[PDB]
Amino acid sequence: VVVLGSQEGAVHTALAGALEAEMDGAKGRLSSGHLKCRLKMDKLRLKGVS
Amino acid sequence: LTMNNKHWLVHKEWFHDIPLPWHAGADTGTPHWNNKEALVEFKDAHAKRQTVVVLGSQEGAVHTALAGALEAEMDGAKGRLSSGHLKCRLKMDKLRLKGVS
Amino acid sequence: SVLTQPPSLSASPGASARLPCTLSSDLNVGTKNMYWYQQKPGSAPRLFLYYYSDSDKQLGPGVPNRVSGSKETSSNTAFLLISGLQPEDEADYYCQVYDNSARVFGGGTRLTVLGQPKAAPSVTLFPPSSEELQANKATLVCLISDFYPGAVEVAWKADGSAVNAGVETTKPSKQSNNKYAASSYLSLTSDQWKSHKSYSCQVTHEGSTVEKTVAPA
Amino acid sequence: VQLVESGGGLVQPGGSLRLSCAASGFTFSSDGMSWVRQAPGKGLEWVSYISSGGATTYYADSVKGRFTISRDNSKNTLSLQMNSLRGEDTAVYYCAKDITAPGRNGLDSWGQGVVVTVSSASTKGPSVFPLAPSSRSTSESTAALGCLVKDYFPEPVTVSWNSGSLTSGVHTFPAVLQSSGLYSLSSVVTVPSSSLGTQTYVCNVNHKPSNTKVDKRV
Repeated sequence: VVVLGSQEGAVHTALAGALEAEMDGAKGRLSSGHLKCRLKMDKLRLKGVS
Repeated sequence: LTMNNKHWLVHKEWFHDIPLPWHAGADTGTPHWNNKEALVEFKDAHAKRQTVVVLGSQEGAVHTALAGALEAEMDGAKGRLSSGHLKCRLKMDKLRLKGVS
Repeated sequence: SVLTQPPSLSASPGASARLPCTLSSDLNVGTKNMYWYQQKPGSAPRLFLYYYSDSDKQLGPGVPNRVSGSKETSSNTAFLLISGLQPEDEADYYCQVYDNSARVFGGGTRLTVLGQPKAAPSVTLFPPSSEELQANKATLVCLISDFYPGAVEVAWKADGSAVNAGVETTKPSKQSNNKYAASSYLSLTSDQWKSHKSYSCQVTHEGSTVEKTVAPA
Repeated sequence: VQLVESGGGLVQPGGSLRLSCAASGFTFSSDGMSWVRQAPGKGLEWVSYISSGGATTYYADSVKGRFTISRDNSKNTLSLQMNSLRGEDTAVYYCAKDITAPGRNGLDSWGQGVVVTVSSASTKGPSVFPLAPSSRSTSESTAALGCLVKDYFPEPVTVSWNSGSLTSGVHTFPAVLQSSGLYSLSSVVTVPSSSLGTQTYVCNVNHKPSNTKVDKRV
């Protein structure tokens, strides 16, 4: 009886193509967008008219 | 082909086109590897730094690629394959019976 | 699982060509996917038609609308149909089926878009010469030239009983005047050759048989 | 879409070959693939199938235990390693997309194929024998005589008649390939019967690969 060996290279080649992103630490940081925003600058005043 | 205590019989054209780092001969101190890019990849350069990582073990990759090949072993520094098909033609003219008397 | 196709079929352009594919009782044609592949001389096979029903089908890339398919359950047979035939449609056609990991091909129908008045085959049969008999062997050669669509069947005979040993026949081959040629060989020994009073080469083409005989006398 | 096969050639009973198929023009990692055979002059025969991911493999019983199919989706290469080759394995091997869809399948696209030849004999010259009429049908005094060229190994055999003098009515036929592994060929000429006693009939066979030049008194 024998072990097959590490399947690191097998899975790494299998995941080739998808969207992926990294974390550090204990917070999963993703890299993807599509944030549909709507903003109001009503109280956004100036600094230098005078 | 000797991988690690695992041994196979391998065709030449497939062995020449294995996309892994290689060096021709035996060792005499610091062998020079070629196409080292095969097991190391750079990713996501940001203007002063690019990350680089090793790919990991290719044991399962080649063991899967070798599926169905003629297997073999090695020990005693010369032991080898388990394969047959030996066509023989034998004569027993000088073969006598013992104890007929 | 056996798919049965006629070895060769022949028709003229403008015809509604019908190429059958009988399924063995193993399968039921009405429940099967039908895949037809076209192969012209000098080319690889091409997916010609997928057919499950008149509502479930798909023609191959670049395959004209004239191509269709059908089934008949009583005879367990699938059909390839070609409306308005044309010389381009001349090729070999193979039906195929899937069955639990097995991709089963039929024998293949060699369709001949008729171009010629169906020609009469010209046959000649030669006996073994002398020089080879003294070398203890005896080979009879039967040569077929100038015949209509390249499909003949040769049967070898000896004293009335059909022989099925030492026989090798060439595939049909297009030659100079766009007609076909072939040759069948019967390999025997010198004593085998003398044992029988008479041998015959029996070539059939489109259900009409030509038969030539040769004698050791 | 292009499927280019390679890795075949002339082998001898026993031993092993490894066929490879390079794929391009489509997403290779998403399709099942299969090998299909076509012997010279014969129909198609399925060899083996491999799934898109490679988890499931299938083999025809005529090849089980001897062939094994492999995949390398990162390189877009399909493999078929054949062990213990027999004469039955002599054929053209096609690489084909064996697709899987919702209730639809098929060999969508094919490659041009690679030739694999299993043969036992090494290299052999021919033996030439005449083919006399010995019968005279006398249909416009037309008598047909020839010569058979038996048991040569390499296909190139050039046949002439009367050292190029005889060109009208010459017919050299395609060869057979016998179970012995060798080729046999015949050539025949139709000649007026008025020449049986006057014109000397001679057949000129040349087999260059084995350096044989045999001219027989046909």
